[PDB]
Amino acid sequence: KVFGRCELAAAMKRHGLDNYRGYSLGNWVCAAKFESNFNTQATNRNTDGSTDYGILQINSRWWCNDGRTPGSRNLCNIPCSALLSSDITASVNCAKKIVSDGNGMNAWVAWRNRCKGTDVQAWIRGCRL
Ligand SMILES: [Cl-]
Ligand SMILES: [Cl-]
Ligand SMILES: [Cl-]
Ligand SMILES: [Cl-]
Ligand code: NA
Ligand SMILES: [O]
Ligand SMILES: [O]
Ligand SMILES: [O]
Ligand SMILES: [V+3]
Ligand SMILES: [V+3]
Ligand SMILES: [V+3]
Repeated sequence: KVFGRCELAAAMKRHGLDNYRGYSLGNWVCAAKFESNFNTQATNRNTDGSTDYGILQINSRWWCNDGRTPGSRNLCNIPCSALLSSDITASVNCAKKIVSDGNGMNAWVAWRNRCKGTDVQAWIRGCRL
């Protein structure tokens, strides 16, 4: 599913991401925009052999099981395929564990490089949430 900007903001807020670990909703929408262009089916192979999955490009190196990433963990206890669902619950629940892991949203390199420090409220501006 390719979410609209406001549609994803509303869903992320309903799922508890708004101010989760202090990160305002715009941070999460911005990260999703640059990680997946709001496409739940986005997948990208990393140079290390891991794969990023879903709207928040969660990596099989640590967070999910895809059966093809040697030496990896599955800290969210889920099939990476669950991160591609039109329903963002699995991606949100796993993102909550990732963002609580110590480096906050810096875990998302696109967030650090393209959202961090910017006017992220612009991502939820005008939205009926
Ligand atoms: Cl915001
Ligand atoms: Cl990535
Ligand atoms: Cl694996
Ligand atoms: Cl933080
Ligand atoms: Na894994
Ligand atoms: O919502
Ligand atoms: O990644
Ligand atoms: O959901
Ligand atoms: V990657
Ligand atoms: V649901
Ligand atoms: V709502």
